[PDB]
Amino acid sequence: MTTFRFCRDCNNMLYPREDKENNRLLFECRTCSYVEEAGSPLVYRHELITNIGETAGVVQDIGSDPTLPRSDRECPKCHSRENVFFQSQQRRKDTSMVLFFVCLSCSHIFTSDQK
Amino acid sequence: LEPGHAADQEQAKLIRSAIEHTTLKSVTIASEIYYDPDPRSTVIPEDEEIIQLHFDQQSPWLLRLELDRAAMNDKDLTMGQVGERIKQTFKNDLFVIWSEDNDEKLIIRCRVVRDHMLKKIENTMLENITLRGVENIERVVMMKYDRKVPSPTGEYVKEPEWVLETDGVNLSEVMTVPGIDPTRIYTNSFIDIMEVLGIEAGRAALYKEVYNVIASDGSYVNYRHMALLVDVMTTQGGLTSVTRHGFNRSNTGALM
Amino acid sequence: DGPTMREITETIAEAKKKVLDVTKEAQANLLTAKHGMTLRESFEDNVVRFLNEARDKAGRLAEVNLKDLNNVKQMVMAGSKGSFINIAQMSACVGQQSVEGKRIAFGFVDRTLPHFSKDDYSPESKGFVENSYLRGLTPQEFFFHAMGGREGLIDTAVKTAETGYIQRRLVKALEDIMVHYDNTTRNSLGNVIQFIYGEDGMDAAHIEKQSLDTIGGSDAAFEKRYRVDLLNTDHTLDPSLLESGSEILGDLKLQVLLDEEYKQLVKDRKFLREVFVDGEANWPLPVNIRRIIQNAQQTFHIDHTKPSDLTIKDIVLGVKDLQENLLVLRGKNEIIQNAQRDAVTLFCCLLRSRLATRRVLQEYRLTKQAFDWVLSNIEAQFLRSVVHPGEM
Amino acid sequence: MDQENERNISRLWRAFRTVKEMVKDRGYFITQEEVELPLEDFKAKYCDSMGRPQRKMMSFQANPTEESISKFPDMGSLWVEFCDEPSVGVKTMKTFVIHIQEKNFQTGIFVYQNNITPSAMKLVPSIPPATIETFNEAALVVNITHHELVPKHIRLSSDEKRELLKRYRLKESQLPRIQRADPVALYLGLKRGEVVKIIRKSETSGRYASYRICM
Amino acid sequence: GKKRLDLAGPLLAQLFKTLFKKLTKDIFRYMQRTVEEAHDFNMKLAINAKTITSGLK
Amino acid sequence: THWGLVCPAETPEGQACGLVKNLSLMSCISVGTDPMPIITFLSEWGMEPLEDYVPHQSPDATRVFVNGVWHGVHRNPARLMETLRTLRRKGDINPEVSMIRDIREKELKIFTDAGRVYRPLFIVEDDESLGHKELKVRKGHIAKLMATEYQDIEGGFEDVEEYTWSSLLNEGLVEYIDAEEEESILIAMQPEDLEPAEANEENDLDVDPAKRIRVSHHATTFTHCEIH
Ligand SMILES: [Zn+2]
Ligand SMILES: [Zn+2]
Repeated sequence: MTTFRFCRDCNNMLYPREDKENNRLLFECRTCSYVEEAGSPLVYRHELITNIGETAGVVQDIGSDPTLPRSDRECPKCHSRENVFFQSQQRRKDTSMVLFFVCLSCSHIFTSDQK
Repeated sequence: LEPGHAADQEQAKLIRSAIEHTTLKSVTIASEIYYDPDPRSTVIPEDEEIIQLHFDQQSPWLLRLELDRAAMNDKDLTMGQVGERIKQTFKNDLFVIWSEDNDEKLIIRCRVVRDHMLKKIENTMLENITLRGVENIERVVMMKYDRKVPSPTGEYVKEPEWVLETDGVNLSEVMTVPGIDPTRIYTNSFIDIMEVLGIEAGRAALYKEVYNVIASDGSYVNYRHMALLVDVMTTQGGLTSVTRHGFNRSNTGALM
Repeated sequence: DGPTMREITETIAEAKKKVLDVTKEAQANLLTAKHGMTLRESFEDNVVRFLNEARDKAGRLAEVNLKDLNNVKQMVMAGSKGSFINIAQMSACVGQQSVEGKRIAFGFVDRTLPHFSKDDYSPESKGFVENSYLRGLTPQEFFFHAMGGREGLIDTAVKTAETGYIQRRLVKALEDIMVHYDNTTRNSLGNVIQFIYGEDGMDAAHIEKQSLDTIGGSDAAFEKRYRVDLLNTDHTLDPSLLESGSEILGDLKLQVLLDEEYKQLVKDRKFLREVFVDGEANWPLPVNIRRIIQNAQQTFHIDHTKPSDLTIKDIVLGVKDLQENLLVLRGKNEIIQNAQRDAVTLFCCLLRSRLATRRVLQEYRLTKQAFDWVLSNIEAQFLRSVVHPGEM
Repeated sequence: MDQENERNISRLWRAFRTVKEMVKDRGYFITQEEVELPLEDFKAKYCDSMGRPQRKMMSFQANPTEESISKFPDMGSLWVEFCDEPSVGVKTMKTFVIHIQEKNFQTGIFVYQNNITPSAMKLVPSIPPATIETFNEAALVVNITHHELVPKHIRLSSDEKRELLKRYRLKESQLPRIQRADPVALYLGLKRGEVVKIIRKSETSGRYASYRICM
Repeated sequence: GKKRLDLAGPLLAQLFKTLFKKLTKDIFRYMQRTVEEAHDFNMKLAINAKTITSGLK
Repeated sequence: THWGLVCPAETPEGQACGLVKNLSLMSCISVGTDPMPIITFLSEWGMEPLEDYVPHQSPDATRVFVNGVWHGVHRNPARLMETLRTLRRKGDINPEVSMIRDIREKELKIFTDAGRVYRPLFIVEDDESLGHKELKVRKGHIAKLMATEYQDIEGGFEDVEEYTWSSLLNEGLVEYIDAEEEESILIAMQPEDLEPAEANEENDLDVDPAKRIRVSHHATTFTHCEIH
């Protein structure tokens, strides 16, 4: 379930069900009926690998960290000669050693994965 | 490996098809439980050409698998083989369709005809549906070792050969795999050595393990001491641990 | 001297450049991962291999530069104290500090020390000491060395207790094993755990490493060194070797004895090849034949020029009598006789290898008295090398 | 469909070869030619027209008088039968047992395919004075005694055991013990109280002989 | 950064807290006993002083 | 994390190795302070209470923790951090109080309890006159300290009113940093690393071959310097 359907009335979420006679899947709440068409083919999505370009929260204050190393990599868009780079934040050995560069002038995140 | 096909990289790679490549979870990227009451039609435009080629029988629920490029080498691009394995493992009324390595985006369509029943069957297909290999094995590493094979002219020469190193202990089934040498297979675990071999073989394996243990410090110990130790440890029909539950539970004097 | 330190610094700089290149390649995802391990493990293995190779090269250069009058080098040659690694760490460069078999872990958030930047995989930040003890250590490498020393001290402190407990358990397990007067090892209950001590019945302190010449070598070399024929001329025996030269030729009894000995020798070679698949020749054996023959050559001065007095029949009969005279069991029944016969197979093979007719008549040129003395000494040493019953 | 059939045929051929080797080593009469038979004529003389393996491959022992009868005069004949059904129940082995009784075979060997029931195991030790041995095809695919770590095992007769005990002045309990469930013991069909002679290579002496008693 | 050192601060604080709890229990027992007649704290704290000194020592 | 707090290579050898530790020199332990003034300062400067805080329509809010207790959220963490640091350096807040800001985790933690171990450190600030970062302490403070150290032996008049360590703390030249605060600061090994960032880059210079070879001056964002 990429998204969770919440009942308009009350605040509980919606169980999945099939109309059988109408041959259309519908989402229904338990406190109240709230019957709708539920036009969404997504019923369940399972993930097995880390998302590409996970990066981090990249708050606007990322440039105020004195411990972040600085480099001279060229910015693809604003062509600045300054940025801060850090490795992937995934906490296992499956992740690679790629570096994510963040420009402090235009707040653009570009990686060094030339490949 | 076999003595004939000893220095053959291709033969070693082919024999390396004994590591348990796990279920699709080792090659899949995502799983879907897309709902589509229409049997012959699907809302996804991508999964239409294969249905057109193909076309208690209607399955309102559809299950999809998406693999990656890791199947090209680890799974040697086993496009239809995984589908056949799923068919044999599940059978019953499981409708599974696999792309024949034609489209770039490979979809493994699955269906079942009689929403929680799909979740349990997907979970079971996720972890305990083996495609190929030997259980209790997760990593096989090939190495090029040298053996002092005597020369035909009489002298002793170094003949390089390929040696497979495994991180699992399933020698009961590994010995039955064709293409290997069952008379030279060795395991560093002596506990299960006598499960398939004799007690004398277990004693020999234990002695070899002890000798390997006292090998790195450079100290040399006479064979008689270690032989006596392993003979004491294997005086009965099984391993006798040096602890309160091993040699202690004997018929010797209570005072001693 | 100056040039040696310059070369050491150049080697360290080259290693650092190689490490930096490896890091740059890995950061671009252009580095392949070795099968059986992830990218991080392969990268760490490459880094530590490069650092260790650089340290070894610098140490070797420093050791080579040192003169013969150096006191540390003089102690190293004698072997009383010191080693190559000590000289390396004291003069050229200290090795990379490792904890739990890996480099210095990120104690802080993606940092080793507060004085470094985040995500720094350079060798200096991960615990590489590029300095030497004589030169001095920076605070960071000083802390890394302190951590390594603490880890070592903790390891020894745990290990001494663990090995003490293991030794106590092992002593308790085998505290009642006896070698009895029947040359069998039994426990207190009388159960037999070994029908003969050490599978040969020989004392450990009376065994020396020796080389078996039959197993090694080539077929042609073995035939040249052992095969003797008195009829043909390919492997004929020089008549000047013994006083009976030019007369033993054409005989039949000597020829059949010689071919029987050659057949026994090749059977022994086949048996040794079957026993030792790897073909190792240096194995510990009770009696040192080489020392005995050297002593018998030093005494009873050998002219090396006059013909020998030994005959083929005398040598063969003496060897057979010596083989029959080796007693380790002293039984009368068939079972004990078979056990005694097959408990000295290796020693019999060694004796046959070292007391061949060609070897005696060519290399170990002795007289009849010298041969008898050798046989008597071998028998006495073998009988004195047997394990005394009643030993723990 | 061909891969599974070929794998089953190869496994059955290997199991048959191992069974023949076991029977020959037990002291019965098996020709060396029959021990090593090619796969092509094995499939020609067995299986069926369509290639499906056939379990109607049974052999009877002979107990040669050259050395086997001389050493053990109380040795009879052995019957080896391969079960056809996948999972062996109670009825099939009941038919096997009454067939052994009708053909008064001294020893009978049953080779099941996948699994056997505890009741089936209980049924086995009920035929005196005969013996019934059960084996698995997976365990019989590879011959254990051909391994480099397994030394030679030779069974000792009653006279030889008595002579050894008298010469060494030992009791039955004063000997190394080998479990009755040991793979080598099952290979040799050792009974309780039997003594087996073991010859192994040593790095200090050329040959070494040891004895173990089945318990 | 997730560990603290206990100097001669909170340790003595806990010791004095336990001693004062024992004191409160003892003085409450004495007050309950004295409901019949009279209430003097001059002698009710001899055991107080004894306990406070003895526990700390 | 034991750098500057416990002495390496000091623990006794034996069964107590690594357990019995001795404090390093120039290391102190906090005694504890009530956090109520800090809570009032946080509330006055602008800080949304946790009662009315909703995670929706506020993804940039940073949680504020005082003594391990969540009190609310702040929309402008950087200015709050600067104000708190300025107050601590001015003596309004007790120097033993440690304030840590997590940029990525969006968390601000303030600790005023006891048992924490801290060590003094120099403070590096940007100097626009010199065009590069420099230590806040200059030669005048050193001269005053030396004068007041030499004055007590021979006595004298009031002099500079006994310029001492407390004066250094009040002036903001030296501040206390504990283990938690060390996680988000950059420390220079020696004041010689506070040279201009270029430091004559790409210019070969001769050095003593018998001296220690060191690598430093790789960062231009130093915030603190080791005293020694
Ligand atoms: Zn509702
Ligand atoms: Zn930019």
